[PDB]
Amino acid sequence: MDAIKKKMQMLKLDKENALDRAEQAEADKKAAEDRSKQLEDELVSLQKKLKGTED
Amino acid sequence: MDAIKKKMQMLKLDKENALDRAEQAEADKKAAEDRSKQLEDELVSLQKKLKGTED
Amino acid sequence: DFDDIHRKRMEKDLNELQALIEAHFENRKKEEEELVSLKDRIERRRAERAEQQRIRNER
Repeated sequence: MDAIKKKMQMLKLDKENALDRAEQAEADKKAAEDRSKQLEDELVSLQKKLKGTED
Repeated sequence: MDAIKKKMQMLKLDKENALDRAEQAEADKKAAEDRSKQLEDELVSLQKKLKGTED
Repeated sequence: DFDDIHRKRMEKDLNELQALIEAHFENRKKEEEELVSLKDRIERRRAERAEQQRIRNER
């Protein structure tokens, strides 16, 4: 037939598109999270040196 | 027919789950990156305050 | 998770459904074979009625 092929292929394409988009988003989320952790760690030391400077 | 409809329904359940996961991951990325950039701005303001204290 | 058991459930649903699908496929297929044999013996009947009718008409 004809309809089954096109509908099935389009739906599998939709699933694959959503999956890859989710993977890209999660990768960027993990990278941003680690960079945020770095920012926290540096900010604490910045606060400590600021406190010493103020003393 | 009979089996074809059920197979289509399976292909649609995969569609919904993949699309929902993709959207949720995208929202997670948006939230995490906003968190990181606000932390970076806080770090910048701390640098400027340290500069004023140094002056 | 709940999604895991839901997935396994719709999975076995698909399995049993495709099983019954192929099953009624086979059943209706046997029925079509029987109907084809019926058509064949039917055409045999047409030919035999034709020849005997023609013999009657000849006489």
